[PDB]
Amino acid sequence: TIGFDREKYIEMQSQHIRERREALGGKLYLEMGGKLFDDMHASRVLPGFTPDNKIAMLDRIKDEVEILVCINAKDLERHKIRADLGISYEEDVLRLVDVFRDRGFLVEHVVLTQLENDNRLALAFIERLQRLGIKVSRHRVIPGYPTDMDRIVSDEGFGLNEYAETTRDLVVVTAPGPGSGKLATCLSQVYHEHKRGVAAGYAKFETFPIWNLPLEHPVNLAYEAATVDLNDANVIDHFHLAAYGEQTVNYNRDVEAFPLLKTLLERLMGESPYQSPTDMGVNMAGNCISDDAACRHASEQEIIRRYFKALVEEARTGKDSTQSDRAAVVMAKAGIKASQRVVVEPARQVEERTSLPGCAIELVDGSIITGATSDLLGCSSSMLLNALKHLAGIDDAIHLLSPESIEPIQTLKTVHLGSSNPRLHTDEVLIALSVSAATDSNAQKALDQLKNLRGCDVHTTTILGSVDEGIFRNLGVLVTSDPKFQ
Amino acid sequence: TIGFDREKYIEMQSQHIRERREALGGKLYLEMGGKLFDDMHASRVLPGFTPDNKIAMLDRIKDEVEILVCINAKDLERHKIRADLGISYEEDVLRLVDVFRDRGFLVEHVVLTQLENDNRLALAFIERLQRLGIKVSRHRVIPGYPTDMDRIVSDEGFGLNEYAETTRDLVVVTAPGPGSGKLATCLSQVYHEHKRGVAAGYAKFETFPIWNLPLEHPVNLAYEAATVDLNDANVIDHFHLAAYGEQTVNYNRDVEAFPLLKTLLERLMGESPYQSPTDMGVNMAGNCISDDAACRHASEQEIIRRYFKALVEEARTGKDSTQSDRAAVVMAKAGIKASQRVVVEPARQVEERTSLPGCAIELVDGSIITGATSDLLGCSSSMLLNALKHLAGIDDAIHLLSPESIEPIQTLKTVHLGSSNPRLHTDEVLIALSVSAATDSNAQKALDQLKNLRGCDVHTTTILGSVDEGIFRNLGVLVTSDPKFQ
Amino acid sequence: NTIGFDREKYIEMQSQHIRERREALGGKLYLEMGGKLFDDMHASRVLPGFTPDNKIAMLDRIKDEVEILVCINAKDLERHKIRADLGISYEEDVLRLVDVFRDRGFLVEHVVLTQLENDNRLALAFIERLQRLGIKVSRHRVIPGYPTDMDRIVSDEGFGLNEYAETTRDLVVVTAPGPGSGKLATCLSQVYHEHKRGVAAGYAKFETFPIWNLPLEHPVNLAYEAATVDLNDANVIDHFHLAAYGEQTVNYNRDVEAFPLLKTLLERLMGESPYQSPTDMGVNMAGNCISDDAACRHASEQEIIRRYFKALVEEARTGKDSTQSDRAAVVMAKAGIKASQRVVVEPARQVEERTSLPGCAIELVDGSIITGATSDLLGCSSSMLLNALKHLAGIDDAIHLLSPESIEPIQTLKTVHLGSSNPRLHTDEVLIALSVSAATDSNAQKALDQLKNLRGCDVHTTTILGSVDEGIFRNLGVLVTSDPKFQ
Amino acid sequence: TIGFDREKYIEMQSQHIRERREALGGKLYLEMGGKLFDDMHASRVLPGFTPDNKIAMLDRIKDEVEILVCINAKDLERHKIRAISYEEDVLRLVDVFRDRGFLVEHVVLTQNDNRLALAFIERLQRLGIKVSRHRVIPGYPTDMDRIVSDEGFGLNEYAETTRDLVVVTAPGPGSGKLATCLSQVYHEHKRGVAAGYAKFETFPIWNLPLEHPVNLAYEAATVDLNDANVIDHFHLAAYGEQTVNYNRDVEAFPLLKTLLERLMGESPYQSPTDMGVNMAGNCISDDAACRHASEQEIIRRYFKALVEEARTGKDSTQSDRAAVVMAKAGIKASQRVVVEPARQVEERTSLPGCAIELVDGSIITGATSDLLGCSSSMLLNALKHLAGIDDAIHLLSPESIEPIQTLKTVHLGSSNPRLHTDEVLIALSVSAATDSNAQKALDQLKNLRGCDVHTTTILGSVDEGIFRNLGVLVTSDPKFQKN
Repeated sequence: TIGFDREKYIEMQSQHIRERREALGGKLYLEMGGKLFDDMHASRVLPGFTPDNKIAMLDRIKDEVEILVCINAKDLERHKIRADLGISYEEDVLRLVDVFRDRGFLVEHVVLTQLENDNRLALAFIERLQRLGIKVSRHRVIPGYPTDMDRIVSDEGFGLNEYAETTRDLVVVTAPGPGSGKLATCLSQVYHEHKRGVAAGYAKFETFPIWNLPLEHPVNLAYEAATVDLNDANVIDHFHLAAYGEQTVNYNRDVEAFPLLKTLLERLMGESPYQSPTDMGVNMAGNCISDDAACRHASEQEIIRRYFKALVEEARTGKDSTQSDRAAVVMAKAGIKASQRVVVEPARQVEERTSLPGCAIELVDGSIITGATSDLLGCSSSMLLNALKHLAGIDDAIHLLSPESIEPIQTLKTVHLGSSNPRLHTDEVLIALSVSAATDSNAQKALDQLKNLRGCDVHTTTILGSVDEGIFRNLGVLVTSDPKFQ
Repeated sequence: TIGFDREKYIEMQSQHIRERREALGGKLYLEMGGKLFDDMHASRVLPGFTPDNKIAMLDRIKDEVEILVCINAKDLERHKIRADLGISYEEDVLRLVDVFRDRGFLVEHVVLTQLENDNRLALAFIERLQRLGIKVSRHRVIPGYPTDMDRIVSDEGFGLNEYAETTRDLVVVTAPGPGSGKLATCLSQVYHEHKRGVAAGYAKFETFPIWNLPLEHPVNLAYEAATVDLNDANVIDHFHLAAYGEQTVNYNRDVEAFPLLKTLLERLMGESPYQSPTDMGVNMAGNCISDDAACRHASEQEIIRRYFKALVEEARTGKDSTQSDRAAVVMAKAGIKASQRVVVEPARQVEERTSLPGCAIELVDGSIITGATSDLLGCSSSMLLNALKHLAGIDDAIHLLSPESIEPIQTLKTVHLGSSNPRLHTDEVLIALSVSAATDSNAQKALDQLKNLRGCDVHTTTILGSVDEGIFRNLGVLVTSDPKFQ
Repeated sequence: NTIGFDREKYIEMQSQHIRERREALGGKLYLEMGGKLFDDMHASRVLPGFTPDNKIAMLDRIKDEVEILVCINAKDLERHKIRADLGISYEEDVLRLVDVFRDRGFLVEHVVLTQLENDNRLALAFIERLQRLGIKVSRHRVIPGYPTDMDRIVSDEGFGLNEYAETTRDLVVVTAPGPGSGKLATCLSQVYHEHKRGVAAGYAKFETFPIWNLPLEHPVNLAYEAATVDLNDANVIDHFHLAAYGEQTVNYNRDVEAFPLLKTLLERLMGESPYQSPTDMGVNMAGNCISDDAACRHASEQEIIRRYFKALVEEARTGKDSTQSDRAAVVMAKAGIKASQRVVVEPARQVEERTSLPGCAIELVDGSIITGATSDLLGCSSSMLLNALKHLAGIDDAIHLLSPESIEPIQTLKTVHLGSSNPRLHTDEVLIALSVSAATDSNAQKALDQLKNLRGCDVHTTTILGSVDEGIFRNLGVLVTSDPKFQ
Repeated sequence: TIGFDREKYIEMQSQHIRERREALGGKLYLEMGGKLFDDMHASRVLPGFTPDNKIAMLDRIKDEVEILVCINAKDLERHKIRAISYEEDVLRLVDVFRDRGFLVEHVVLTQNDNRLALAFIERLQRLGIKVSRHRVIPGYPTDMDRIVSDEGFGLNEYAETTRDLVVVTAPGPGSGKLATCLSQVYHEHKRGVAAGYAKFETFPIWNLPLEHPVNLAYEAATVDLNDANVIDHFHLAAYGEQTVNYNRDVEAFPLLKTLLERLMGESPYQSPTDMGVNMAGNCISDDAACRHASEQEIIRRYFKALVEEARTGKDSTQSDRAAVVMAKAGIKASQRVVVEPARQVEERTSLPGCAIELVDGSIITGATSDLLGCSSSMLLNALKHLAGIDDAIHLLSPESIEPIQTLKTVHLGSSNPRLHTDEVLIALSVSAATDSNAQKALDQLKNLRGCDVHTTTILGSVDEGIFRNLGVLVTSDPKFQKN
């Protein structure tokens, strides 16, 4: 079931953004915190929110939007790798430039922040961006930032930065990751705009946490589960509560950094338009939840997944249990147990009764199908075949794997590869199923059902090898594992 | 000036703790967070709270109290030191026993926590404790702490720990500092006492932050200025707000650790007596403010002092400005500027017009007295003599330093100690003053006033050496400094 | 597969020389046997003719004169210290050592628990598990002044608190799951307990590398330095041996620095010092059994190159600085070699330069260089394998051996069902497709028969291989190097 | 006692440098590794070697040499330091060399568009030093084709050095001074002028045994793990004679050797030893005096490591290493002659103890009393002995002591009224105006330079400062006083 109104969000969020820039005098510099194109978390947590949803929102107001990309000069020189896509910050900029241009957005400004020694790596980067039509501004390390208010709002502070001559009244400031100077750029650009007589302002866009959902709401709790540091931990926005008497949710980093930002905005704009970091924000995501219970369920399931993710990561690295302990605190605050992920206990029951690794899946149906380790099959392979048989309406005692589709694999494994265990992994079972599908109707009926395993939850009692992890990712199944090896 | 009722505090706090044990069955383990004996911060921040005020509170209920002292075993084999006193954690345990026994408190238990039997330095400390007639209980590392509730509340958890055979019904649990396992000791004791049929409970005692003072109160802000960690930053207690609808102050570390703590108390006691970390506490200090203005002023001044201490500390070590920036945020939340410390600008004016280090003091009187660098005197030495002259009513033109006292020190430094800078530091000026006082009456009257420099504020435009900082420490003078060397 | 080490001479010589050492030390010897015992793969690649189990096969000549003793640090039990080479604990490694030695009929009846104290109860749980398995277990304690205080150790307060192991055979080989199990300290204790009993006993060490009678700059010794992560096991000239005898020998930092302090410890337990150097202390004959120096030199020079690339890749995977690869590049210089001299390197990136896609190359046992390029159907490693198997089997290069009856169901699975726009086949699924093709076609069967002849062959790839392909090359016994680059 | 011939070093070392350029055709670029001014280590280890002995060596051939200073680009921006910064140290080297009258007109910038590095060029030219610019090479040691070409050494600006003996030095290690010499040799060979390279360093000494106390003392003075002395196996396989070099240079030699085969036609050197020019060991006059002094230094380094580990809370890595060096020399910590007398005082009194050894050889001790700290007691007793004053004489007047103690107790709230080193010396100075004995004692403060001291507890900053000013070498047992 779906609990987020995608279309309302596109209309409401983009309109709120437009309303904010009118209130700030006609031009807006908007800091985007987080992922713009691939927010899989938000898609699992707010069912109906597409991974691309923030981009589809901007798409509605595309003709009023400019994209500006920030990048730290140290991140160009350290060759800082972004963990998600596995590329350098340098390459991630160019990838952001053309992907926005693919979908028709105006991108003509890259700001190079924290520029120290000018360098040769950076010189080679400026001209590479000049050939692609984009003008690149040089921004400096501002003396006495963020405390020396007199120095900052002066030509000895923000005046050191080259002003990016933006064309449209709504500038969307984004970056490969944190530490890129987005806020600093936004505030610098506002300063220069005020020197030009152009009334301008700053605001922030972030999907999580949701200011107008309770701190104890599963959606907000699931965000805490998706985060590493205490800096990201949700708190009551005490600035908002002192000013208005209304309870809202922000987080440690932005609450800690607000008082210096408020002073900074006061000097840049006469008085501050914001009493709280809640006011500073622009997020309409909470107003577009169309089924609260569905989102509660979805994000409670996200929390449990995060706990097992952390345990498996800790087991692989040999790290202490910092991350899994934090996720357990979140579980306690949500009032949920790990048993509430319905594939956990049946998978363990299989391992109990067999003394061998176990496995369970929950179909779209709702049915729990398990898998067990045998001579022929590993438990995940066994789980796959059993699930495929169930939603193909195939009888439980029907074999759908030819002997001559099995023999060539096991012969290779034992005679040529020297494997003492002839158990088939998830990849080799699927191959043997696909070979069986040449002559068997049952096997073909089974194969056609692989596409229906998307979004389904799986628990295993042991940590999966690289092969099984691969296949389950390709089919789009969400896997958790008990943190044990084989 | 006095803004805190010491006597009311001793009555109210002792009574509230008594109420807490009666409400919890009749036996209480009370964790004492913070300095117990020389809480200088509290004395500056709450004029009327004495450095020993917590002990004077326990003195009211001396015959009902036992002291239990915790020490982490892993702190011994790192030779962890208490930076305040310049002694090891190991020597501080022996100190805490001695000073408590001198005041007539019953102290007979030391709990050594996190003990692994390959720690030869920790077991050497055990026999060192046993020969002085101290009972030593051994506490171990609990696997699955703090998440695995079944493991913790069992024989494989708290049942691993030895039991402190406590005589009195109110057990005050203290340590040389954080990480000593006070809380775990309290909870282990409750487990072992419930097994023996005795009703036992846990509560916490901390002076700061003050739960019933607003988050934006200078007293609570001063505490934030005294901290070096995000973990200690003040947050609204959201558990308390959700449960009762009343706004109270707590902080990150306890708020994050509360959900697992609450569950732990339920398993230990049957049901939880506490819906919040606020409920868990016992602090009554914020009901004992007799003058709000005096406390506000005192703690505003403290915020500025902390800001200058961080700036200096970063200059000595070469660290970045994280801590001083954090104090500036607190200055912003209090709505105060560094200039509100009255000794800052006069000291700076002395430097601005001499091109040499300057120095200023505020006497109890309110008078601002400065000192300048000369051929004979460093600026702090010069400031002292000027201040002593002012307090004693000695005319400005009078030289209270005979050339028979000055000459031997100069001849020692240049001829024998080979320094090229012959000007005197504060210690050698005070020696010269004391030598002069044997024959001169004015010098003796000046010496008499050193007494009255206690608690006065000082600013210098240059960082002091160890000697000068030592002398000001002895005289109880509160020194700040601009982050520059000579 | 060219032989440069005389393994029959070694089994004769080393056994005779070890036997000659105990007779010169009285009649009893406690021999410290460090390093890899059954699986010395490094020594098999560096000294061609040396079998991985050559140290054990040496003892199998004299097995009726040999008793094995297994040491274990008792503080590695509570710590749960694991041997990284296999994947089990130091506890279960002791049992794994006992039955693998009893397999070859060695008399094993003694286990020594060093660093034992009464406070450890998992340690005492292991004592009773071992007594039931049939072995006598002796208890060894901690010594407060060890090793720097000579006075406590000798008399009672040190070795007097250790339990004596009543060994039947006159040569006792002292073994442990890994470094730091008190194997040296056990050896010295048992000599003391037998000199108190009347029997003249002694201590010696069995190390295979570094080889003492080859020069410091010899590629064999250099290969061992290339194999070292720590800098404490760096090869040095034994200056003690140079000062005492005038002959230049090779030892290493750890034993050389331990020697002053250990020489005083020998005198107090035996009377005089039988050793004037760590070289004297040793017993290694492997240097005297090189039949072809040029073969050993070449084989070890190739090993150095392998270590360089495997460091580069390890740094590329874990995101670390170039510490150990720069170190491995220095020993490359000392040998006077470069990465080009691994003959499969330039051919592989010639493929990459002319195609702009990942490249790959193998050297066969016959000596030929067989390359592999990335096509639409195949990965470059999969391509290289099919090409190499064709050359080995005498099959014409124009012959397709992969039947589309075997190709299609994999391809159809990957694209329609798995949703991958990468229709390329890795080495595993190619070997599967070759196995299915072996039914209808006899050409695929003839290719599958020569996977056997790939053990020992060198491969270079221009890209860092995945887990699956590297698993397949390990299983085939193929020695792979890679350039530190991704696709 | 003197075991090193100072004047002989000045001649023989400068002469050997001169002969090296004659063997290498005519012009020499000479790398100076290590401390050039104020080498206090070499002064203690080779008694008679003055701290400025290397500067006085160059001073004899002043009119034949040119000082060239190297600085790495990366050392500027991180504010790289040594106890001020690398920033002002090039500005401090140049103006201190010209004081004695050396020719300094070249600074080479090692390791393009930089904001503070283009402005550092203009700082040099405005105060009279020409500057060459040297770039980073693709493949630093290994790629032999890229170095000896236009693609590497061809990129660098040639330094127009006047004199035929160029002393190449730097603020510290890793400044690429070796790479400068090799580039300069390349640039002159293209100009027809024959040029060459050699390395100058004092320690380790090549013609002393590996385990000689002097060589061992250098290992004891270094923090890095990969800085051990080794036998020069290159020299051993080539000439058959046993020689000492170190890890860093022995490791780096084969790549340096192929680089010298290209940049000079034939290989000039077969060893790191050959590469060297050191004559220090040929100038030792009393081996036993140098053996004794460097053994004492080893011991000092051990105690210094122990005290530093106790102060900082660090692991015992550095002190264990110095214990290993002691054992390599076969010496105990007790063999610092003032160690045992000092802890005998602590054995009897149960209070911190103290011992000095005078230039005489006499061991004078000091004890904790109600009036005096043991360091202050030891001082007065040592000063009495040196001045020929009887030990029973009180050289401190009651009117000098009283005002200090009254200040500490009555006014500065102390429990402990006993006098520290600085306080006893003020009292002695007050007493010197009235008493001849006190003045005769103060006179003797100059004769404490070089004297060894062991205390049983770690000294405070005040007491440590006093002994520094006097030039006293203090060692302490890693214990603090009871608080």
